[PDB]
Amino acid sequence: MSLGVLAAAIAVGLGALGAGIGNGLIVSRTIEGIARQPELRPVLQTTMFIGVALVEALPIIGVVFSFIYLGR
Repeated sequence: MSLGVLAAAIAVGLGALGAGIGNGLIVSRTIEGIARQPELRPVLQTTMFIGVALVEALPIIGVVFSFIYLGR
């Protein structure tokens, strides 16, 4: 309950924003790797959608951080 913590809420949203994309890219990396298989040929499509969905975390989280400032 202060201003300092507030900034922490922002620095957090910004951290999970850029970090999030990385967490989604990391998972997407391994996800797409499994698709590399023959029986997992269709998995590629699943990895492609999972990647984009992960990109939706950039703006999503970005909104969170912004919301924090507003005071949540």
